Amino acid sequence: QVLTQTPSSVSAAVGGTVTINCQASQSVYNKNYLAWYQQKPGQPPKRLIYSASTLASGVSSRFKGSGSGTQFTLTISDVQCDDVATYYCLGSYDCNRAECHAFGGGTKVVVEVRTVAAPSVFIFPPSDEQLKSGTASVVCLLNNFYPREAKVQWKVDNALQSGNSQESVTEQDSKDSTYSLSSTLTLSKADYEKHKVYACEVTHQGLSSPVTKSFNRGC
Amino acid sequence: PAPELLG
Amino acid sequence: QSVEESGGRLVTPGTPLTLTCTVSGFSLSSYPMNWVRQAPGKGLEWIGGIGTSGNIWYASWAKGRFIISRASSTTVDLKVTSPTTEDTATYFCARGLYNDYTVWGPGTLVTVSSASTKGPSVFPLAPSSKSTSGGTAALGCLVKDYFPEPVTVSWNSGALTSGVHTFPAVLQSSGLYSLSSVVTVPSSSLGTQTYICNVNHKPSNTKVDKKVEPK
Repeated sequence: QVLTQTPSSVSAAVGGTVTINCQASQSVYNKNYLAWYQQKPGQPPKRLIYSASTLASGVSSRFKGSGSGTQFTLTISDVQCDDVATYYCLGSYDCNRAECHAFGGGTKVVVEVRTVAAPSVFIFPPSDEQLKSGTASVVCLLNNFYPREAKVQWKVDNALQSGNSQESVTEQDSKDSTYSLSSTLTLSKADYEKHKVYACEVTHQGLSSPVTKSFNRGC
Repeated sequence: PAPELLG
Repeated sequence: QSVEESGGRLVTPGTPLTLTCTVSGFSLSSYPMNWVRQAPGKGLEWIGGIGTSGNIWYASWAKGRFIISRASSTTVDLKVTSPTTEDTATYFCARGLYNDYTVWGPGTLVTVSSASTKGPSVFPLAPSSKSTSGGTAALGCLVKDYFPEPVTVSWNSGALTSGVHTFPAVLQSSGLYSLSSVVTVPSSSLGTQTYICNVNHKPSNTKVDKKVEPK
């Protein structure tokens, strides 16, 4: 048995509804042995529903399971920020006849809010401690923004940089629905001390124009 | 042959 | 009733590795027990389990790669017979999987690589203090060049949780991880309340406390 979930990703409005579909390649045990799980980053999966439609103790009534045989649906009503998670269906079978269990591939749920939030932007030079070691990391922080789309461009003596930075983004915050992002420009010590102005330029919907933070070395 | 279930 | 996994570590490909699931507050023989894994950023995959019958079942794909057993009165083990890089994953054990007695452990992380264990360097991300951009200032710690995952970061020994963002680790071209942790604080605290990031990389026995301050 293989279970296929669709869509693989949903972005939905707070207070709206999401629908997640699960199709089994073969009929689950008794036609209803299909469970739904919710998982957040770094946490064990939490059981929401079993036997297709039976809500697990401790779970919100906003989660509703439906379907039978090979076609099943999870519906999340009145979507809340803390619904941001990945959802999995779990089909179970008589081990004597089929794979005992099979998980679907997962559906990520993200939420959309009405109010745009501009990032607060900060730039951090490499520490002297690190410079001694032969390398320079320059860090740009974009703090608590929404929506997710953001462009960071590094400039060194106004020369546009490419291929020498990496970004990391937080998971959507389950309270205010914002994201934070770090961009790290990595340079050798020799190169760092060669150039003067280091600048991070941020483009985002909440900013009236691109914001540049810079320094000279010297729900 | 009785079903064998592991949930 | 609970379960807890243990034995997750860095192992070179080909080296046998055994994980253990320890049960608390129930009889292991009275409930089904299951092992499930999850590769970083990927989905849950059922490996195998033990019925209340005592019968031990495997997923099709897991056959020949894993052996499960009742190792003691309170433990079930999972032996990975010849680990490959594709076995890098968090491994969970569970009592049940769909019934009301279902409980899962927090998971144990297996990293399969020939790369060396390496502790991080921790560098300050010093507050600008140039001028107040609203009333608050950003500071942090760069945790660079470690392997394997994971690193944990706290601030002021747990007493500062508000406005903290610890970013997902990024794998550098060198094959070593780096991450930053940042916090925003009232900007009028920079020359009065001391700020220290508490970094722990258990895999290398490296614990660091870095005071971050205005330069």
